[PDB]
Amino acid sequence: SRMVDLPVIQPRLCTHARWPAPVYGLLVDPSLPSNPQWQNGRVHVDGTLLGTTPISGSWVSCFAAEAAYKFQSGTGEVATFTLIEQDGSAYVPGDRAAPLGYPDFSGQLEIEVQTETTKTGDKLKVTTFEMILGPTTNADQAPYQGRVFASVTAAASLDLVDGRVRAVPRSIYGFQDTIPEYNDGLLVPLAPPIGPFLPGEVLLRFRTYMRQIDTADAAAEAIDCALPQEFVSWFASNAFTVQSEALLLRYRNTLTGQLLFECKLYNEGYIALSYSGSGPLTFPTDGIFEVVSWVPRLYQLASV
Amino acid sequence: SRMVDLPVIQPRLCTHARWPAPVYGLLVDPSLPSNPQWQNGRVHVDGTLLGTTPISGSWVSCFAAEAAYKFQSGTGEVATFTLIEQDGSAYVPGDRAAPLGYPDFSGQLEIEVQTETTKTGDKLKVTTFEMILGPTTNADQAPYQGRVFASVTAAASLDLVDGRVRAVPRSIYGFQDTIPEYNDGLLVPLAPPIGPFLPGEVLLRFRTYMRQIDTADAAAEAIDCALPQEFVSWFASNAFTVQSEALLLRYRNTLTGQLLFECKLYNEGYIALSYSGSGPLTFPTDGIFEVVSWVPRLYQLASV
Amino acid sequence: VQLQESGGGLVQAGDSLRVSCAASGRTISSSPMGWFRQAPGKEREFVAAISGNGGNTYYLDSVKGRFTTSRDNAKNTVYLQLNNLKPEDTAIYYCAARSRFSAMHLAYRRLVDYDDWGQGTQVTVS
Amino acid sequence: VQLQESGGGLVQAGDSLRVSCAASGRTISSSPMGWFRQAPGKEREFVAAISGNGGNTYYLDSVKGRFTTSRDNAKNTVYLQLNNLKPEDTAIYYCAARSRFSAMHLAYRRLVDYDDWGQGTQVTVS
Ligand SMILES: [Mg+2]
Ligand SMILES: [Mg+2]
Ligand SMILES: [Mg+2]
Repeated sequence: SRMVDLPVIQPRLCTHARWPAPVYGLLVDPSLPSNPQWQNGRVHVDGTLLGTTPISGSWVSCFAAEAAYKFQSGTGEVATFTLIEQDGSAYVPGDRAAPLGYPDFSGQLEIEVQTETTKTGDKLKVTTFEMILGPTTNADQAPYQGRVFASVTAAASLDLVDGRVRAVPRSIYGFQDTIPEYNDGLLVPLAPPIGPFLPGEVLLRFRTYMRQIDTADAAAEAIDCALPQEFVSWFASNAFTVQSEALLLRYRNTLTGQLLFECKLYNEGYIALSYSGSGPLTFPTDGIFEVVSWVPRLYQLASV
Repeated sequence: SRMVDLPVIQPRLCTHARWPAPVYGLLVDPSLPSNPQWQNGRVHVDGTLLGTTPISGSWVSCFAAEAAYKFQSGTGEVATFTLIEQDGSAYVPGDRAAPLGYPDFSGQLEIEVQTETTKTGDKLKVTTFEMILGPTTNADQAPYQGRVFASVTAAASLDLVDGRVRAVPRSIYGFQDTIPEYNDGLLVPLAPPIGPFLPGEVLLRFRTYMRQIDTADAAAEAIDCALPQEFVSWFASNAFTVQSEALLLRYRNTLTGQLLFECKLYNEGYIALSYSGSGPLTFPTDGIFEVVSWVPRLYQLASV
Repeated sequence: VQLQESGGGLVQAGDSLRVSCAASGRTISSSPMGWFRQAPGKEREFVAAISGNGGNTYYLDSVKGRFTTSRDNAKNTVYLQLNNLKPEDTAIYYCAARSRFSAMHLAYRRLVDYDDWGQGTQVTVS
Repeated sequence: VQLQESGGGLVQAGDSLRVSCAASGRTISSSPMGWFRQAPGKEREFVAAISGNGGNTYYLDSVKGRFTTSRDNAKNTVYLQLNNLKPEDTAIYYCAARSRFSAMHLAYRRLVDYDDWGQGTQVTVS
């Protein structure tokens, strides 16, 4: 290939890799879990996709399924989702946790799907369901097996026709950044924890905020990813030749050429800064990442 | 720059540039006008963005605003949106129709925003509003001027706090592929109609389907765009040197290299095929576009 | 706006009737207008609509080619012509106006889409 | 499935009360449980919840450091210990159980989140 390069895009103009929304923040925070096991936004510099990582940002935190609906006095309308891949291809249990882009976090999701009724003078509308993700549930969710359950409170049957859906996320309630219930409490094939890092290195976080149900606290719900979706599709798209363990990048003010920080993009798809401190440090989101050179795994960065 | 290339992504794995959903269809249809005035998914091969086209797929058919809420008896809750750009930068009425990624089609949109109530026991939830797009309205929509309105029927005040939103699309009702009311009945600066074409050339269409409200008809609501978002972001990210008026592309089977069709990507960012058939012709979505060479504008394609 | 229907009546299958929906108090010249019919004991269902700008109409499949609606702005009145009537058209026919925010090309199809209702007029088909 | 509350009564500000919620017909050892309070003529408000797995609780700001809830799985019973009581605490106290699909870490904080309800027990603070 040509030498590894990066798409010339400011982080604030990019797409988040774990929740379908803009990238809003750029930071390090050594008080957060150091080596998260995120399954979306996971790619090697050579283009190899890891976990449930999709190419299209539109697949992120979504699923597609053949839906079967029934009404149950006491629960209301229950949906059985037989999962398919979001391009409409058959999903087969394999070397990953779930269909590509399946949510890789926990809590209770409101989802939206196209619904069809055989009620009079109604036919097509969009219906919101509750979908329990994890970390554990009483619903026996098994997206690894191709089956998940959703429900909405209903006084009567909604008289829904069985058919194809694509579930898109409306809100999160009780968000926790731990992998969901992929296989009803059993293990599944996962992308390894992000890392390793040199002593003194910390993960660079691309941050967005998730539409939220919260009765008391107006604080926006943060979610981080290792790389914006544009970088994921770039590596996927290019299949670069990789030499060393790491690439040294400089993050720069385009308009002044000020160096904000240097960082290491490890081949395994995550960025490290040398940061000695305890609490969060945020960075401007209007800089550009420039590839300087290949460097050893053991290369010590200039601290930020 | 290097010679123009394309990201090696199958169309079925790409993101639509006018509705935030997968690309599902690749086709020509001479029964549709070949000169649509789409404002999103418009880019030159040299990376110059046209119309309201954003780099991030996540911005497509969305808007960001400072939201103000009032209760009106006989109407319900009324939202007044003061538009900003989706990265939170100031929106300045200028050389385009609206903020980046604003919807470029007509009908009635269900939108979803994070709302915050003063109601005791409650704080954050997601509220669905009804938003008229066009083609004409009785409600003076002017996203060009930085101001748009939505509303939802409500028995009583929802007691919502004024705050920053990002409106995301839930469904379309009475979709029409014509530009919305950008400026209360008045013209705005628009990307030009797609074209021109050689005699026997027709527009290549990347197709998705929009979540729908409809009362009788179950048929999916189609929306076309000139390029997938990944090709938009590629051209923006690369700023290529352009040598000719057009590039010859071959769309090929990935396994056999079998030619499926050759086409011209005009450097103004739309793809033509030579096709004289009466009705729609659909193509496989698992092929790869390969850049063959620069060709003059007058280059006559082999018919499909 | 106030909506006063008249017309309707009793005819045999294959005969035709008229329902007139005369508006007073306000103009309907830019109002999306709808027609729904209700056989007492059954639910109210969509028949026909005309968009605010008067340029789009939509019909229930089972009545297309049989019923038409047009608005006369001068007379401030919307008309339903029921041609080639069948017993299954037997119902009270209601006109409705939408007064809220409107996409003016859109033939609004749903009960929840309308604001003001006529008293209805009875059509009986033998 | 059936929730029976006892405890509570009339006390002065600063006193303690013990509300018990005894379940029968089925175990609550894996059920998300909530506490609500209602002064007749005001809306039922959230006080406290325990997650299905018993590992996460959450309290109304105004009762943080005064009220504590726990589940005794063996006795199939949830408790609310009301210390440093104030006039504002005067209410009927309700336990509630969630029996629908649940994330087991989530302390459910909304009235619409719950399925089964006790009869309530009155707490009056003089
Ligand atoms: Mg289980
Ligand atoms: Mg919160
Ligand atoms: Mg339709």
